[PDB]
Amino acid sequence: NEGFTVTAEGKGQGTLSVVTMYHAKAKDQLTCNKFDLKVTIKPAPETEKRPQDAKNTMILEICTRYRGDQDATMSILDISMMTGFAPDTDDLKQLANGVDRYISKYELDKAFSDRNTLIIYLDKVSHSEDDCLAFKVHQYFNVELIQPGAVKVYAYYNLEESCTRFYHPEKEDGKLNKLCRDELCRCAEENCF
Amino acid sequence: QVQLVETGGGLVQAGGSLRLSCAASGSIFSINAMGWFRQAPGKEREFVATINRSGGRTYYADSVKGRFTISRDNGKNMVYLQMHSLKPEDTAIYYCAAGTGWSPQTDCEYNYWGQGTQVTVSS
Amino acid sequence: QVQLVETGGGLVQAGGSLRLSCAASGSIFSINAMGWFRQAPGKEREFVATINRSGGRTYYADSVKGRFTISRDNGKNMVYLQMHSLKPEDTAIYYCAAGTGWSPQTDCEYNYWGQGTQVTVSS
Amino acid sequence: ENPEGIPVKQDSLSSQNQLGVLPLSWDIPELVNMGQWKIRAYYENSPQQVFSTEFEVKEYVLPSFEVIVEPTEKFYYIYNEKGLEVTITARFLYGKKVEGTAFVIFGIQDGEQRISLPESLKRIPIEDGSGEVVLSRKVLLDGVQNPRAEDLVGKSLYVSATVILHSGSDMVQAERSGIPIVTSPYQIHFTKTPKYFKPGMPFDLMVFVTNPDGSPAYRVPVAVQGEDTVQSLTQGDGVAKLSINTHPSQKPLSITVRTKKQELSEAEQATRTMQALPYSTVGNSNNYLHLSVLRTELRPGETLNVNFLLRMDRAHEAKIRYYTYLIMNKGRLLKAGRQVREPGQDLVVLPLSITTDFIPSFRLVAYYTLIGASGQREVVADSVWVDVKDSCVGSLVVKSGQSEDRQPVPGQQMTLKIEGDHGARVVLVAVDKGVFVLNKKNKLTQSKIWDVVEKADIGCTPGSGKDYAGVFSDAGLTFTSSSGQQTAQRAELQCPQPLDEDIIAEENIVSRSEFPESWLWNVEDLKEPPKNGISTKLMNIFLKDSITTWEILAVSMSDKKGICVADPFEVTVMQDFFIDLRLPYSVVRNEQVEIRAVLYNYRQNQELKVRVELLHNPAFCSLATTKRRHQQTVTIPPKSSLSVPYVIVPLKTGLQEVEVKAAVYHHFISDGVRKSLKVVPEGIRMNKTVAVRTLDPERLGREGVQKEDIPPADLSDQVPDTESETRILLQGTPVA
Amino acid sequence: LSVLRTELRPGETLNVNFLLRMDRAHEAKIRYYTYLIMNKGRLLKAGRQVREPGQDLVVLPLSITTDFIPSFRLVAYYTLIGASGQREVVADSVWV
Ligand SMILES: *[C@@H]1O[C@H](CO)[C@@H](O[C@@H]2O[C@H](CO)[C@@H](O[C@@H]3O[C@H](CO)[C@@H](O)[C@H](O)[C@@H]3O)[C@H](O)[C@H]2NC(C)=O)[C@H](O)[C@H]1NC(C)=O
Ligand SMILES: *[C@@H]1O[C@H](CO)[C@@H](O[C@@H]2O[C@H](CO)[C@@H](O[C@@H]3O[C@H](CO)[C@@H](O)[C@H](O)[C@@H]3O)[C@H](O)[C@H]2NC(C)=O)[C@H](O)[C@H]1NC(C)=O
Ligand SMILES: *[C@@H]1O[C@H](CO)[C@@H](O)[C@H](O)[C@H]1NC(C)=O
Repeated sequence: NEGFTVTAEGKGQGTLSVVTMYHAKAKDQLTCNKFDLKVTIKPAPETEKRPQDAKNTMILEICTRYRGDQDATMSILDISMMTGFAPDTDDLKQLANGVDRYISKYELDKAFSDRNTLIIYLDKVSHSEDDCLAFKVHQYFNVELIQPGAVKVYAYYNLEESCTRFYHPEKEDGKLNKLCRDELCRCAEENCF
Repeated sequence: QVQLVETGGGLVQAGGSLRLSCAASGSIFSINAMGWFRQAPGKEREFVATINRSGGRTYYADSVKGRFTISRDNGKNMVYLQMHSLKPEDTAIYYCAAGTGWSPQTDCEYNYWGQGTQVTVSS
Repeated sequence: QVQLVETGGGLVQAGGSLRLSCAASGSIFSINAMGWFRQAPGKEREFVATINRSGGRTYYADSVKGRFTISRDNGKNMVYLQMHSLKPEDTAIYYCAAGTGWSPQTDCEYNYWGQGTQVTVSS
Repeated sequence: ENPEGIPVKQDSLSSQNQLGVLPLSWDIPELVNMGQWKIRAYYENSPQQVFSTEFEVKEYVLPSFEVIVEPTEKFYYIYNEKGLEVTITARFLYGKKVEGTAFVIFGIQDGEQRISLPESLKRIPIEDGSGEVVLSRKVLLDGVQNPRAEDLVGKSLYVSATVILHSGSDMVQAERSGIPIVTSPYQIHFTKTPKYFKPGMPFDLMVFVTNPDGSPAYRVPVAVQGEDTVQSLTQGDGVAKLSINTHPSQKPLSITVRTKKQELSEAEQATRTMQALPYSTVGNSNNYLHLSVLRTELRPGETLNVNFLLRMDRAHEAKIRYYTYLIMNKGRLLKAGRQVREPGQDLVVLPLSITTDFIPSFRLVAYYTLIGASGQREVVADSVWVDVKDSCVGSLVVKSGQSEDRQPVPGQQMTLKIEGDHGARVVLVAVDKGVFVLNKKNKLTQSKIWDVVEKADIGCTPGSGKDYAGVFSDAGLTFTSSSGQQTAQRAELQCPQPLDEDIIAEENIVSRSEFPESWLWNVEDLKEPPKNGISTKLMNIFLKDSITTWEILAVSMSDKKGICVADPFEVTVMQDFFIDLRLPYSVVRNEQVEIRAVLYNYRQNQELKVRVELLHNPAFCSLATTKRRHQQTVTIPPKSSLSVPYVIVPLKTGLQEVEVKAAVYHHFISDGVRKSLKVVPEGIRMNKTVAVRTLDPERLGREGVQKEDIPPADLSDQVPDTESETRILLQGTPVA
Repeated sequence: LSVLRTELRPGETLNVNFLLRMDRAHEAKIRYYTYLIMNKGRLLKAGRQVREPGQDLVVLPLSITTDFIPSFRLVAYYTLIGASGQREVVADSVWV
């Protein structure tokens, strides 16, 4: 990008159109422009209602809302669960029996273990009220350094304009710690000293 | 082509007796060998027992030999395991299986498999 | 497909040592597992040893655990089995087998086989 | 050129001693439009005939499977009360069934615009690689705002199926369009039929019966209305022959053809009507030539028998001793000959040996001349358009040089056998089939070559014409005589429209690294001695590390035979256990993303305890354990897949590498996938005009020149440490 | 009796060309050709093909059904009154 010189000589008429393509800064773009997603995980204070006596047993609540003038079509909640964590199959069967939430048959006859990824098909997402669903998750094996799980909501006709939120019991918004300054970041997930 | 369900799993104490059944949907008379294979938590699926088509020849693995018994019944198309004196290390998932009789102590010729019953022993 | 010969059998005294050579005609570098399988007189052809594609994983049978050693050299397609401290129950025909790595302790996936050397240890 | 239309690359090539093939390459810039880019090539001596192809430029990643949306019939009967039942067949690229969930929507394509039916949206499961859905009839009537069933005829139906995998790691959108709404399952066409008949002769209706999308029909009985005995049958080329008898009077013949399919009602039979005009003799002298060819379809190498038949008075007989025949193939004269006709022979038979240079079709034009009919010279002609079966002039077959009893493995040397003509230059490509999942159109086939040739012929009308000048003009000829008989004026270029246990360190995994979307860009020469005219070349290619189906397309280019596009040869590469790293295309820097490693296990009986591992890359931020590499143990059930998630925060701009290694416990196998992904900074690509100026040297500037100073770009919203591309356009303004 | 087809099958249509050599002092005395099909040693289908005057050749489309297996002799004839005044029968036959 510099100043250039043009010598136009001869006889006739011409058009000089000069356009610079570049990377412009995006403002007020969190890339969740079509969906609003609030994913919370809370420790269950009863500590007695489970039958399988798991170690931690938190409760995951997902509140999705559509951005626009009308309700959305059949959307998808893709919940990739945390390390060592499995969803409770009774609340899975209760959410499958709802009139707006479909949970597929392959994900229900699967075992309580080795099911770390879940798909929930919503029939509609409201644009005025937060459609909220919650279910219990159990720690089926305790591990060190629990990976933060993800919940991604998207309509069926677009992989983009989705909303991917992250959840973790000890980190705010499920985000890994990083030291960031003037768009330069270093991974602060190491030990302190 | 058979379907193969098994019942009889559960939670027993140490030294007790347990009684597993495996029922087949199709014909059992044309199946040369049928076996039981267990899978430990954390280990792979190794051999436990197998029975002949006529019920005459039995093979057991060398940890269950003096205390397990496999027996067939071609009338109602279904097979039994009987175990006495259950060790603490026998908590497993037990799969019934049907195969052609070639190498009956290995699982790679058992073409048709069941879904497993959980056997838990308390000690 | 490969052609597979074996060299290094014969008369060995008790408590001695042996070294063989499993020579492959073709390329060894796409073969996931090769194993040594012995055959006693009047008995099966059961598992003795197997080696990985890279040589980093060994599996032995239970009777041969502290005494046998399998090595692989992919430079000239040669698999070697070494015995120390022979017992007279190792009198067997030893074959070398190429298989695709699936269940390497059973002979039912080793597709390519040799002819074997007779190894007689005397006591 | 871009979708705006401006040429961004201009090249001057010469095909001298290249054997007709010019390989070329062009690097796409990163600062680029998205859409249908075009390649326009033309000869230097003919700079107004432009040969073009299209390629899409889009930000994508390759899909893991294909979706075939097949309706039960290739149309929609409007009175079918069962609705439109379609079947969604989702199949993996390596040939496995897909368990998943399909979202299927329907819509009306009304011309160039389309409207959806939002109450027709169905969510169905896909089990064993197939699913079925029905669009009901009443949903189709209440979705369309217009009343009645009869106004839906002519408009088409389209169905869009979006298939989600059960892991959710991949989805495929596939649209089946152009399903017409018809009142009849067939269509009658008179396009291969002559529009002119000789009165008193049989007229050979060459009736083209088609499926309503455009595919040719098969075994469909058709019949002329009013002549119930003439019931023919539609052959494999889609066209049936009906020879009817014409009365010897100069009247137009109104021919109505209906289908006679037994399983339909009388309102479902497709009809069409043709007015065929009589051939006009000169001076109404009643002299006709009839050119009877009893043809259905011809392979080259066979023969046909042209039947010349005279129709004239015996007072001028024994003045005709020959019929001149000419063959028009590919718009030029292929073979011209005479056929000797001894007097007394009303019919003579000439055997045409149909060689391989008669592909795709030819026009037999025949004539004679006669002087003493009424005192002046008379030329009487006929012509017939005969269709040869369209194949290659030579041949090209690509298949497996090895036995192919085994299934190939990634990295395995594979032997490709190419059988073609002697001395032909064979060019190859091997393309991942997910590219054909994303974009299927604009592929080089042999049928595309023969419809390029068939649309560039100079013959307009098949068969005969109005008079002899009409026969020669419609055949694509000029006949001129010394006496004065000549063809009429042709002056248009176109035809007129009518912990521990380190199992990953023990197994020394080298990673599957090369994943090209296209490879084998090779040029070969078949220099082997031919066996019965076919040269066979064996090639030892090395297969790339993608687990997919490679489609190999080869074009042979021979000096005596020409261009032959082979049938595509499919090589399916598949393991029993593998890793599919489902990376996205681009990731915004300093944001948290989750990537998926889908481990596939395809054993029929045994489950797999698989230790999987993400290698530590310092470009990404992740969880820092005491061990720097991040590994876990999963269990995969048999004939199934498991998705493993990994969260990463990328910190460096550019092509960063992600490596995932997995090894199976108690089994002597492993896999490892290393793939690179683009990390972009947080901004958005956004164009800004520097200037628009009008150049005029005689009006602006001084001394005959004009100095225009381009300023540097005044961007203030630019991302720091990023590339920008300034595009200069000069255009010549037309004056009138 | 021109039949120009290589292989015949049931369901197909065979176009039989009826060509006539005759002097036109006697024309329009012939208006039909009588055709007969001989299959398996007996008559299967007998018919007339109508021929208008001025038609030098006509085409009879025969619908080859499944009872024409294995072969058939198509036999055609016409009759006229010649210049000598007697009845003259002209016949031809083909084996398909
Ligand atoms: C223009 O006129 C010339 C001369 O009549 C034609 O050239 C020659 O045509 C004859 C047949 O008319 C060809 O002979 C054939 O050759 C093959 C192969 O040698 C042989 O197997 C056959 O038995 C037969 O003898 C001859 O090759 C050909 N010569 C050349 C140089 O082409 C020519 O075909 C005419 N062109 C047109 C469009 O009519
Ligand atoms: C002798 O003369 C009789 C009548 O003059 C001929 O019989 C007719 O044969 C045709 C077939 O060639 C029959 O048509 C068929 O009719 C059935 C229904 O009956 C229909 O389903 C078929 O599609 C076909 O149209 C016709 O009915 C029959 N008529 C009679 C009165 O029997 C016979 O063919 C002549 N034989 C010879 C050797 O010429
Ligand atoms: C330039 O930007 C305008 C809007 O800012 C957009 O509509 C147009 O498509 C862009 N042109 C190109 C070539 O990207």
